[PDB]
Amino acid sequence: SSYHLFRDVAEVTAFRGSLLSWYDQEKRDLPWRRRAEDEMDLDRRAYAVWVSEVMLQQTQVATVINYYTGWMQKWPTLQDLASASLEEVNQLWAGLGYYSRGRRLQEGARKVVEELGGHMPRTAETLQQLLPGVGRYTAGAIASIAFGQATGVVDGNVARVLCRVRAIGADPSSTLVSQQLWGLAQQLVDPARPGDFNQAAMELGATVCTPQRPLCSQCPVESLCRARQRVEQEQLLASGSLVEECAPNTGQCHLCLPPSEPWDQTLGVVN
Ligand code: SF4
Repeated sequence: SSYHLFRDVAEVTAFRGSLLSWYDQEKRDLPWRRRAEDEMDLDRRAYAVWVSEVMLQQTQVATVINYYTGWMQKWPTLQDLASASLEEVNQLWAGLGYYSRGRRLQEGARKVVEELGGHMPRTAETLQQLLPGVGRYTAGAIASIAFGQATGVVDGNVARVLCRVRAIGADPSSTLVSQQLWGLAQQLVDPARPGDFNQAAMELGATVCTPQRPLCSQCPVESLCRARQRVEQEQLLASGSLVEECAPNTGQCHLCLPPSEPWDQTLGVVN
């Protein structure tokens, strides 16, 4: 409720800018990110994001690549999926884990066609209210990615990042903590590029700020990372870490390419 929040706008702005520019240059190339950014029809775009999200929920990225492409190949739109049989879905789903998520995705498409005029609802709340199995996270991913709605989202990856960035050590499954992370995400989400921001936060968690041995030296957000600052302060305190020192013994002043140490070049030792 203090040092665990983003008190100054300037900092929010720096977090957004660093994360997004890192993302624009380092993000992995994934078929759903490509499809989504290239699709100009919002209903097809939202469906494409929806499928990838359901697929990613119970399975690793590496395997979703294989299935995602084949799935969209066969059913590139809500309408196409709406008229597939249960048996066809099972075959295309085989290897993605719990089948019901897949059956539920197809029944979702069918509901959109038969009760909603084929239109994907355009807001996170509306998307959560209407589509079966679509929770707060998936609704937010579709709305921010497909529609540009400024809604922040928190999955495991973002949670790991935010817990470190604001040094939150309380049990994350706690209700107070979840609500705090969601609050942070909602405050951080970039109003102009909320989709990329969400994808960037997740990507950071998946690539740089990993469960183990995180790549803090390559992290675009190291400066604003409360956990990082703390370990840096400890590392200095653990070694004896302490702007020329020999020089204070001046009058006539010695040279300004640092005195030696080194001591690199033909100089020294001049007893
Ligand atoms: S500096 Fe390290 S702990 Fe902090 S956000 Fe980056 S990867 Fe995570």
